[PDB]
Amino acid sequence: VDEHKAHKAILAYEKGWLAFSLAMLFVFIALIAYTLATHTAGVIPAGKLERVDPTTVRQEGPWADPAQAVVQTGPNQYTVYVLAFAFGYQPNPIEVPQGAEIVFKITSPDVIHGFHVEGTNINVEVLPGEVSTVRYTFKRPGEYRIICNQYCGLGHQNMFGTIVVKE
Amino acid sequence: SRVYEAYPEKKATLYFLVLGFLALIVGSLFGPFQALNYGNVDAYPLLKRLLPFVQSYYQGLTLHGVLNAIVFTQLFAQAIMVYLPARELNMRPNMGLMWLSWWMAFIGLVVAALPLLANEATVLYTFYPPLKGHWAFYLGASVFVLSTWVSIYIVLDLWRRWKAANPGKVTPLVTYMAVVFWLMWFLASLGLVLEAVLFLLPWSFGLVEGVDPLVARTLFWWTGHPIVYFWLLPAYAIIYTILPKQAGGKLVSDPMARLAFLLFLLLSTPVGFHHQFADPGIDPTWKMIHSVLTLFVAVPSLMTAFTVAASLEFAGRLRGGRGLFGWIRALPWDNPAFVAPVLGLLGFIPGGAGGIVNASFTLDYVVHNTAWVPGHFHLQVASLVTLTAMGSLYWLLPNLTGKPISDAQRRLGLAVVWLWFLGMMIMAVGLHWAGLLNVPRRAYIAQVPDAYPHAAVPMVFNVLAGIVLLVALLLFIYGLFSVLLSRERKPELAEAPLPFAEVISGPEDRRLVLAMDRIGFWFAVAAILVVLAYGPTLVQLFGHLNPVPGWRLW
Amino acid sequence: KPKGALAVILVLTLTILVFWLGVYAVFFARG
Ligand code: HAS
Ligand code: HEM
Ligand SMILES: CCCCCCCC/C=C\CCCCCCCC(=O)OC[C@H](O)CO
Ligand code: CUA
Ligand SMILES: [Cu+2]
Repeated sequence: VDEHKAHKAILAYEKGWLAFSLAMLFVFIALIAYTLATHTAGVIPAGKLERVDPTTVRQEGPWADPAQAVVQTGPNQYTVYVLAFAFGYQPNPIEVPQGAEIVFKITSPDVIHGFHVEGTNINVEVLPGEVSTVRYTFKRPGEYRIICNQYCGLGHQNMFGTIVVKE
Repeated sequence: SRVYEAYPEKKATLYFLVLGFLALIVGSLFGPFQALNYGNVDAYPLLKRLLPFVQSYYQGLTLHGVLNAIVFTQLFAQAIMVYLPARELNMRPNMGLMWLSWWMAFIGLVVAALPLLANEATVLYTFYPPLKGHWAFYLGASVFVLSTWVSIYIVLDLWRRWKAANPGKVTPLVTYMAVVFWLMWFLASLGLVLEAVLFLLPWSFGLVEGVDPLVARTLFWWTGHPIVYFWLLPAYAIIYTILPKQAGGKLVSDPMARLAFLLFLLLSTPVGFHHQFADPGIDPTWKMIHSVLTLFVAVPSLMTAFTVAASLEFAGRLRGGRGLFGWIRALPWDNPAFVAPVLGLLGFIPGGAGGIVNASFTLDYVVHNTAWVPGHFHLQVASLVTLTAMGSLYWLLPNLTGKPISDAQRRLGLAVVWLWFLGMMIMAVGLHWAGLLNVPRRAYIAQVPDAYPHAAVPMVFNVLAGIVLLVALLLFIYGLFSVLLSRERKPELAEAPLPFAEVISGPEDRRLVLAMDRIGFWFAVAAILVVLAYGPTLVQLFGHLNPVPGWRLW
Repeated sequence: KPKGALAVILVLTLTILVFWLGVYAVFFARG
């Protein structure tokens, strides 16, 4: 009858919707897996735990001299040691060549910061005592702004840096 | 009243609801000022003349997040998911424990509130170390949240007293929802309890010198995902079991409602790395595993969409609506208890779509920590959950107090829910669009007025929303106090039954309900999924602790 | 048949697809 007809017809269509639903979610998983097998995957932070002492990173080791923070580690590869701190980035600016693989190694001497490079997929949290490692290749020369996008205290809204990508 | 001697659970429920709506009012006063800020308009000089204890944008944002997303939502969950099962079973909760629950929540709130008002815990509702708040904040928040463990016991007690008196009977539908809701929350709560007892409390008291921020975030987001299902499920309970009656219809399936709730018990907790896609020192394989489980936790809401839609269509046809769209106009759009949750469900369509993008691992690098994320979650908690809670006052407050709602109060209610809904949709456009233009969340951007020139158009939307939602808030305050400070009482409305829906039954129903009634089995499975999803990363992290000093940067 | 409920899940499905393919496109443009 009409309530029992309704109920049978409602459940029949709900079974199809649920099968379509799973099919769609499975296609999204396939399209995500594809991103993991391309160069676009370098913006995923390294899983390795790489521990540092935030109390000495400004006095000893590769963050202590910002003018020597850009190191050639490969024939078309540079590693950049970046400090995010209350309230700025060192070095400033970061100067790198177009077309090279850049390995950013970012740490904090104080609180958590963001490292978000406007126009790119570089978007990583920076934890004191830990190194966040991301890689990217800049295809276009010019100036790219670094935005701090994790609340770090009262100076947060003014915490900006600069990458200059040279031809 | 003779009412409260027979049904004292009515007065305890009322104390939860009112304390929650007071928290919502105070938290929401900061909302319009934050929307004006995301429109490049600095109104904080004016707010500081009216509330001179406010020292900063970020102290306001801390009060906003804590009072709206932690305090209001918890106290609503505690009111609905203890009272509705009690009334369905026609049984009295342990009133000693129910009053204890309330006093824990009230004392936790007062203790946490003190350092928040005095500018000693401007760390936001996520309180990520090494930003170091006052010990009273962590202690107060700890006690507030643990009040829910008493809630859990009260409902498990109700269920086992009913089962002992009805051997061989299946759990009734509302009590079933509340049981798997409270068992889910027990598992969910353990991350934050562990973060508080092992780390934040001893650190805050000066008994350890530092905390490992990667450990703290990992334990936080154990609780931090499922707390949003904790906010949602009491709204879903009303939308499944009460809204169909208010629409003029019936719930079309008891089993597909139970199954949605069972999938939330299983899939709500083991998902938290979707908040940690951009964190160092978590293996990308585990991030992919959490992103797949996150896509699965969407399924019970995709199912809810179909079950609810089919039940509203049924009600509309029974009320004489014809064709593909005439069922919509036949629904009772004059009844605020109907309109509020339905507008909430409409905004939840784009809200849910944003959630699925956020879950998809590498796509999160586009949106993480931008204005996109507040755009997403205002459609989920600030619209669906809050509008459902506002609508429930049209049937729940007469049922607890015997105070009637005038025709004039009804019409004012309709204006409030329409303006709240429209303001949230307008703000959603502004924040999603600003987010795609790289505008950060959690930022006093009105203090750097030339930094985001590309966002001038979406900023106009955020100004409009701020004004519309300011008006909605003032009308809501006036309406709520007109009903609570009204002198007229009619005790036969306090004795009336709750408007529970009837269900359409089918031959299938009995065999699927008894498999889902094996609650001990399904709880075991949910617990095992948490161990597998978290255990291997936590042994990694705890093996390699790197605690760091605390900072005050405000 | 629940034709009204079908029209609702059609609009839900199109919203999900527009959101998801739109952001997928942005991710590769920024990549
Ligand atoms: C109540 C509160 C919330 C709900 C519900 C919610 C749902 C989801 N979320 Fe979320 N969320 C994320 C993923 C999801 C996913 C996959 C879902 C899913 O559960 C959503 C599924 C929903 C659906 C698939 C919608 C179904 C539609 C329905 C049911 C409506 C039907 C309409 C009808 C029937 C009306 C018809 C009637 C007529 C009359 C026509 C992710 C990542 O994966 C992040 C981190 C992002 C980052 O980078 O920080 C995130 C961030 C947040 C934050 C910020 C935390 C912070 O401060 O950092 C909050 C507060 C929040 C709340 C909530 N969120 N979320
Ligand atoms: C009049 C109502 C409201 C308006 C105009 C509004 C506006 C805003 C805005 C613009 C933000 C973003 C601020 C930023 O990122 O710097 C925000 C944050 C937030 N809002 Fe609302 N809001 C309102 C009501 C609510 C309600 C009802 C809830 C929850 C039930 C809520 C929960 C939140 C949360 C959790 C945050 C994030 C806090 C954080 O990042 O630490 N809001 N609100
Ligand atoms: C009944 C029908 C059954 C079968 C239906 C299956 C649907 C297939 C869906 C997705 C294709 C996945 C292919 C992935 C290719 C991605 C290519 C891409 O996105 O390329 C742009 C980018 O520039 C590259 O670097
Ligand atoms: Cu550094 Cu915000
Ligand atoms: Cu989550």
